[PDB]
Amino acid sequence: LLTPPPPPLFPPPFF
Amino acid sequence: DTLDEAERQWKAEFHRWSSYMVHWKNQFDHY
Amino acid sequence: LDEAERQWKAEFHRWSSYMVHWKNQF
Amino acid sequence: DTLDEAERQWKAEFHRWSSYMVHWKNQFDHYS
Amino acid sequence: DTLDEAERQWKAEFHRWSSYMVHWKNQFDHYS
Repeated sequence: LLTPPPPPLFPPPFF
Repeated sequence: DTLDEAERQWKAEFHRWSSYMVHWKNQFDHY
Repeated sequence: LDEAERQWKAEFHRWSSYMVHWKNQF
Repeated sequence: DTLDEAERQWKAEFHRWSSYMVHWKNQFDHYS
Repeated sequence: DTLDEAERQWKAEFHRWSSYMVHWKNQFDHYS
């Protein structure tokens, strides 16, 4: 079985 | 507003991801 | 934003555990 | 702007992430 | 400020995320 999908996409910078 | 767009695009990508996440989970259980 | 970036922190966790359980059986 | 620049780094990582998703789903559909 | 603080925490979490990306890419290419 292959590795799970890549990690959840990181949120846009806000500051 | 660019800032609003980024947030929007970011949120838009979640459905697919969660879906691959769930599909992989299932296939994982069986095997 | 926070709420969405709060659910995220939680999805990353979930992801992390999927990997933990992956490298294991492998 | 320091945010713009960070917005750029994010976009870059965003693009690389989509690629990881394309390759990953493909490899996945083939295994089933 | 809360914003300098936000900037700090974002950069830190980003880079930490980018590192799970590299680590995942690695495990992914090896699997194949």
